[PDB]
Amino acid sequence: EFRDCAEVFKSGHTTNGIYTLTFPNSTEEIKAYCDMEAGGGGWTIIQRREDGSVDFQRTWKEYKVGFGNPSGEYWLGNEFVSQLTNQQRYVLKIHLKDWEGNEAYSLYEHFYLSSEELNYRIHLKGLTGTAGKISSISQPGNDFSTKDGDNDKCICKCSQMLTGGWWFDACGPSNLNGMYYPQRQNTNKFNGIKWYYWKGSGYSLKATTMMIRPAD
Amino acid sequence: AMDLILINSLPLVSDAETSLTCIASGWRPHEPITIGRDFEALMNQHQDPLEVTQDVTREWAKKVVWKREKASKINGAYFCEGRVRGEAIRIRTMKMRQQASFLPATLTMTVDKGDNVNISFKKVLIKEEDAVIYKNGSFIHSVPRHEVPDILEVHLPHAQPQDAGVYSARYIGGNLFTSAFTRLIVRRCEAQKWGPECNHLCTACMNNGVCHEDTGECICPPGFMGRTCEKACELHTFGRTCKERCSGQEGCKSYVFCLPDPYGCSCATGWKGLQCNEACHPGFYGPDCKLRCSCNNGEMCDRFQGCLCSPGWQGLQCEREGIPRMTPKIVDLPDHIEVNSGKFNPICKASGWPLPTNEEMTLVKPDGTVLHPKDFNHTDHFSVAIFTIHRILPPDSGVWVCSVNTVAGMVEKPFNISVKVLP
Ligand SMILES: *[C@@H]1O[C@H](CO)[C@@H](O[C@@H]2O[C@H](CO)[C@@H](O[C@@H]3O[C@H](CO)[C@@H](O[C@H]4O[C@H](CO)[C@@H](O)[C@H](O)[C@H]4NC(C)=O)[C@H](O)[C@H]3NC(C)=O)[C@H](O)[C@H]2NC(C)=O)[C@H](O)[C@H]1NC(C)=O
Ligand SMILES: *[C@@H]1O[C@H](CO)[C@@H](O[C@@H]2O[C@H](CO)[C@@H](O)[C@H](O)[C@H]2NC(C)=O)[C@H](O)[C@H]1NC(C)=O
Ligand SMILES: *[C@@H]1O[C@H](CO)[C@@H](O[C@@H]2O[C@H](CO)[C@@H](O)[C@H](O)[C@H]2NC(C)=O)[C@H](O)[C@H]1NC(C)=O
Ligand SMILES: [Ca+2]
Repeated sequence: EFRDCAEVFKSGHTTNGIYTLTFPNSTEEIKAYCDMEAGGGGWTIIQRREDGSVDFQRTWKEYKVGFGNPSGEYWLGNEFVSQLTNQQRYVLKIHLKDWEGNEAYSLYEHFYLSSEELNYRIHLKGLTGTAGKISSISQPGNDFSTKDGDNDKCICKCSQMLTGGWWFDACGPSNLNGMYYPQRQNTNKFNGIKWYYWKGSGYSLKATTMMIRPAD
Repeated sequence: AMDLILINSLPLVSDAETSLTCIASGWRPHEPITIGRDFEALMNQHQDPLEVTQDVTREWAKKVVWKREKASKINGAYFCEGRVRGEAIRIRTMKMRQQASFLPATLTMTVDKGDNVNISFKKVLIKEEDAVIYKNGSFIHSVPRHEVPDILEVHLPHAQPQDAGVYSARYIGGNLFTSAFTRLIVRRCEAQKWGPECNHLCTACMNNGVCHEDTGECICPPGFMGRTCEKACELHTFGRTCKERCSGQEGCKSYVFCLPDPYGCSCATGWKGLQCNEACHPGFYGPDCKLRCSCNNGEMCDRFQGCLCSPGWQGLQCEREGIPRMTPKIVDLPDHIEVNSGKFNPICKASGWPLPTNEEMTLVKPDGTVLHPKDFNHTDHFSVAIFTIHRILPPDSGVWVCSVNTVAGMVEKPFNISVKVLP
């Protein structure tokens, strides 16, 4: 039935909530969370980071099919996000909330990944937003790395270094998948949820919502 | 009461041998001299036993030499104690790969409570990686690969004392020992103020000398003495009063001196450098030649002493005429004594035109107690300070030292007392 959240929205389903979608050109279904009551309305949360919840340091394959319930935080699964993107043309909006008591987003004009035999290389273009003037996600998208997914450029392994899977450069200005640190421990931490250009290298965000749409 | 002087044979370790030397000049320290890794400062340091053999070029000092090619686990933070009557005294430093990737542009940095400071790092062997700063062995922050400064700074406006330590710098991927070190030293009070609550003024010091915010005196730079450090020692000397000759032929062209923490580690007056291999451009002169000769009537600026005014005039800059000041001399003092257990009144009589005062005159017991005069005399020439000691008994025998320190220099002369017992 429903491929992505836009199709849910246009189907008048305008209500923030969990929905079941189906892979394009296939008969496989992957559940997720749609953010209708939001911006334009109709976003497909590919990830959230609201509290401790379930970790992220997981098998490369786990970051492949996804993990975590969509009720709270989760990752959905690169493969779905990989195909679901080359179908049409999607953007990407990254929104995060800090402890002190602020919040900002970042909007990419176009986003998509690649073949598993290409390590799901990310590609982001046309950057806008309030959380930076420079793409916090390492330009020239690198391969997605994991505990056992050394496909980065550090002469070392950023994943085992920064905890969790992410498009690490030689350990870039970002990693939204890194040890959820509490209120009074949200500073001078390396393996923490950081988006650099909006806070600091030592900051560990309190919230982290990554979501996508096409151009409805 | 305790003149310790740690020596760092070039903090930048290479294929060549390096060493540490903790010299105690003046006092025959009782509590044994220590040397070793200052584990607290640079944390996560590897715990290796470093042999501390004795040195025989100077009267009382232990050394630590890391033999060529063997110099592998030498990076980090070392120090060395002294200990006088129950109290302490330590001097800290660092040892780092000469190679590495960055370079401190200075080993130490002294500031007063509330100075905006810039802990820098010269980028040298640029790699396709990220930058990371590490205080004490703890992570602070990093710099993203594509925008890594040229002179990697670290800004801390209004530095407090608990904000000092050892800031490091390494390209993300690399040993916690391939890092580059540098110490920042903040003192409890602000410039020129010392005190149990910083409500007293420091004995203003010249020739780049720092002031101990615990006592009020200055820790002169290796090359000058005097209550204000205005006195230019013998060319190529060092030591609380100068009685220590820099060894190596070219003056001190390779010694990085370190004094008690309120000061730090600077080259000896006359050399610029990180290894102090460089003499000084004309016009400047102090330690690390941070001193600019503002010699008035255009006099010779000596890269060690300063201005060499014409006869008839003296002054840091020759800005004053007057009878030339002559340092003190502890005159007329026996080498032995032989006294009987009882009321005892030692006396130090000392010369010098800037003439000492009981403020400036002491007598130091062997164990290290400082003793002040009970009554002061005075005369045409020479100051007579009489000390009084309750009941001096046999165990006090040893080597006492009359010590005078005015604004024209410091001087110590020992004598051997031998309290016997009356039948
Ligand atoms: C380099 O910089 C790091 C910080 O970046 C310093 O390390 C931290 O230092 C702080 C300040 O002292 C220290 O905080 C102390 O934490 C302990 C326990 O968490 C508390 O307990 C102390 O008293 C109890 C008795 O009730 C003892 O049982 C503990 O052993 C004792 N703490 C210790 C181990 O010394 C202290 O009360 C608390 N201080 C206060 C009052 O705030 C952190 O524990 C240190 N953490 C780290 C990362 O090591 C480091 O000291 C510094 N190095 C230097 C000296 O420059
Ligand atoms: C300082 O006090 C000392 C000790 O109380 C005095 O020194 C003695 O002076 C007499 C002369 O009055 C000499 O004969 C002795 O030889 C001195 N004692 C010693 C050290 O041997 C002296 O009165 C005082 N000095 C001055 C000049 O005021
Ligand atoms: C302090 O001086 C006395 C002077 O008598 C020293 O005593 C002895 O001096 C003779 C002189 O030739 C030596 O042969 C001995 O070695 C000394 N005997 C002792 C007690 O060791 C005494 O040694 C001196 N002490 C110091 C620290 O110099
Ligand atoms: Ca790698």
